[PDB]
Amino acid sequence: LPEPAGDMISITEKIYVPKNEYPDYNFVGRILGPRGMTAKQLEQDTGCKIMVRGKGSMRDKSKESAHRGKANWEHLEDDLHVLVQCEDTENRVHIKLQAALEQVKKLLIPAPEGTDELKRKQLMELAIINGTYRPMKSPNPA
RNA sequence: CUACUCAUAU
Repeated sequence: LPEPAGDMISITEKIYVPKNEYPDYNFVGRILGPRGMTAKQLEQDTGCKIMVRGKGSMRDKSKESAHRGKANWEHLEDDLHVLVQCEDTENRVHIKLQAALEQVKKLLIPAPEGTDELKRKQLMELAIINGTYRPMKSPNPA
């Protein structure tokens, strides 16, 4: 990285999810991961702040909101999107911003089921965390 | 064994 500039800068980028090509995919679960752990690993590695929401944050479950209590995203009238905030000097705020949005885009391009182990391995640990895991079964055992 | 993941935030 280059040397610091004269003052601290702050900026953010807004990038919508390409879910119009993956209408059966759940990006909010892929970017945040189990218990939000993947959201915390991304924001510490890129040094940028992660933000994700859309019509996936709806509370149509009538007994559930899946977004932890109340929120401030207005009437959630917006589609699935990603936001990435960064703050540094005029010489480093851009390098970290561009690197952070590089990680999100590669997560907006997942693969079909049985070909994307990066989300199947998150679901195994999610199932140890809530205690609902299953060992599965197969015919003609032993 | 692909358990569907909810972390942040004007």
